[PDB]
Amino acid sequence: KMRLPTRSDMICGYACLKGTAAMRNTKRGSWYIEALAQVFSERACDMHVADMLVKVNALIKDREGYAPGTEFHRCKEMSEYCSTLCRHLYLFPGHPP
Amino acid sequence: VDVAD
Amino acid sequence: MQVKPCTPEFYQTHFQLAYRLQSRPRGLALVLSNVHFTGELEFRSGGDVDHSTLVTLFKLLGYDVHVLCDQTAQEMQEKLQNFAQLPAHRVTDSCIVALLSHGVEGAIYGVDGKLLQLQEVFQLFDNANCPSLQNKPKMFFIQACRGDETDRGVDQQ
Repeated sequence: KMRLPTRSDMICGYACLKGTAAMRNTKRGSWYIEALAQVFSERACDMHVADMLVKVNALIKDREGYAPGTEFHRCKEMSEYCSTLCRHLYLFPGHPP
Repeated sequence: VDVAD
Repeated sequence: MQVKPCTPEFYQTHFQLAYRLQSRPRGLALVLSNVHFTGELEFRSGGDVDHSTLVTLFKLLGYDVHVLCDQTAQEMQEKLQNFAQLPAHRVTDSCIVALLSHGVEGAIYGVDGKLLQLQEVFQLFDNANCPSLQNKPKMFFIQACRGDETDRGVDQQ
């Protein structure tokens, strides 16, 4: 009979890269969460989760810090995800209707 | 403004 | 915030090459937000918007949402484990865990300024420890720093 590895079928989205800070707007919240919600709500209907995290990556790469007079002014951040997924992960929202 | 987590 | 539904046609043409994802609820989701510290850890201003945004998003994606706020390292471990052991997981198709706090590479802070290792978190939901989720997609979203280095950015040539 087929057995499993100790761990599989996980996907982990990180707000930033190893060694670095993730950025948060004191009013609007975290860049990564803001991007994640905008993409998932827009594209979960027709895009798998790993591909949506790629769209999140695109949004984070483009953003820059607004924090005049401080070391965060114009700073950058890059998100990433690590995957042990073994199939497309579609959330099929609102199906069946 | 933007700050670090 | 509104989530556009998938069409019947998109389902029909994609379900065979995707994880099974049709249970109602789609899974349980856990949103664990740490905003108030003291134990070099600044108040996570705007952390409240993240928490509310994720709770709304996961509900609209068809998840049953559990929320935890301002928890110590030990409380996070115990409650993550309690969540992972819930009976619902056998009849759902997927799981979501979102962790929002300060942190360092590979670990996140409880409000007591102590660390919970992400390896231990993932282990709670693995094939040996969480058999009810075997072969089911498990999503983790980690909003936390992984070091104190600010990325100053670089010019594009």
